Amino acid sequence: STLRLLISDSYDPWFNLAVAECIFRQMPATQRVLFLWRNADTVVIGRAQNPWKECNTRRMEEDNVRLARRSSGGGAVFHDLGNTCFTFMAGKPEYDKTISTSIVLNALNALGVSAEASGRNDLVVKTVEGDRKVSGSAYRETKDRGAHGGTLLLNADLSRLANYLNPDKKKLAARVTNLTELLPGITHEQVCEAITEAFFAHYGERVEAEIISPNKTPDLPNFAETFARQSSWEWNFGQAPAFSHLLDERFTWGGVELHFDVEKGHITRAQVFTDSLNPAPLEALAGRLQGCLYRADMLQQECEALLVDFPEQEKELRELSAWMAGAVR
Ligand SMILES: NC(=O)CCCCc1cc2c(cc1O)Oc1cc(O)ccc1N2
Repeated sequence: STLRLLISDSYDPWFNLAVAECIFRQMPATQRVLFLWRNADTVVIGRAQNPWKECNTRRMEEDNVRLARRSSGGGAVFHDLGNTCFTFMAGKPEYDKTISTSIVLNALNALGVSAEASGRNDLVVKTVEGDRKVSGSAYRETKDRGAHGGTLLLNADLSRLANYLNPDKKKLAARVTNLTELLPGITHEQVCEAITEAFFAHYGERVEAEIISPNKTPDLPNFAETFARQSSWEWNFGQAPAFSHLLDERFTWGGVELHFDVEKGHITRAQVFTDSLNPAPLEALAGRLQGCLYRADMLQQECEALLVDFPEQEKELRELSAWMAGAVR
């Protein structure tokens, strides 16, 4: 058919995320996919974040919370079973982010809630007490496809993210509602059905649900390998950075932490972390700092030898250099 419907029966965040990843990069862009899942207690971090800084790893071990690193940039989110997650994927040029949005909107209204889009990534429900945000989401796009992933708040414990994150000095000095409040009784199963029907209605087509779990791996290419990597401690946590120097700042487009050693006046190793949505140029910068003379003018030279390779991140990259120029010497 033209449709693939995947329902996870597993609360394993590394399995669920593994599926979202295969859908986006492993699957062919021939079909249209809806994946619905939920996670047990998990902190999800952007791919370039330092969880040893971002997260209270000790409290996470105690209270039994998993850490998962996603392949996209950005900052950290907390998930419990009170979150219902979705991902839509469709090949281009026929796909756009309005389609998935309209489907979730459809399901929410069908469920009994007066919902509409607020800006790009948010869905809000209209209330006499005002707009309530019930859903966050993110969009990822390719030459051949677009993907829309997000979470709905059914009965999430909203006081939990604080327990599992460390205070970020420079970030601080730089509404949200559960559906069970509006629909007492709402459940994961009901939301999944409603989104599924709205999915089928829009496309004018019906497929059977492919129920998937680790006990029973899904019909996806290179999944075994993707799952093995996603659930690996080396990927999610990785070794903590142990460097002598640290340059850090909080910009409007993300925090940056530049760790490095200096020996004989030159950088002998470096590592960058960020919650930026586009870490790639920061990664490239770290690569170019290897062996660099530890001097302001020099840090700029390497940081502007990339501007040509990262046109879309021009502004940022120069908030960067102008920062290294005043932060070093
Ligand atoms: N609220 C924040 O600080 C998030 C900033 C980054 C935005 C972003 C978030 C997510 C994202 C992409 C993205 O660009 O993908 C996600 C996948 C997931 O399973 C669970 C959670 C996420 N979250």
